[PDB]
Amino acid sequence: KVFERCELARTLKRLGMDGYRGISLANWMCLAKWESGYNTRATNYNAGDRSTDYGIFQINSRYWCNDGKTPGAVNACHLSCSALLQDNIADAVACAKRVVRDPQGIRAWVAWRNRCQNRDVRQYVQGCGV
Repeated sequence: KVFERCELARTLKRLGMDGYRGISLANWMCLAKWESGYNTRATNYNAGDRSTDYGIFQINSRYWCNDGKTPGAVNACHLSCSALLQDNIADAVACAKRVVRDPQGIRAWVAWRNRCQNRDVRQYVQGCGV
């Protein structure tokens, strides 16, 4: 499913993402926007290293979920990468919380550095009641 902006913001808030390890809801929103356009079903294959990015946060198979076909990979979220393509994003949010428990936090995603870091991200949550 492709979330509407404010619908997603409220969905993430209910799931405990607001301020999780220091990360505001607007930063999570900016991440989802630029990674996937708020799209849970998106996959993107990285020909360079044979990994794939999954779902609304485009979480990578090399480190975070198992898809069986990424060489040398581990599965730190202990999930099939299939779980990251559901309309319900509970598992994707649990896995995003796992990513940012590591030292880099939200810097783990390069698109966040490019598109969100050091920017005014208030617009992503404007009017959403969050």
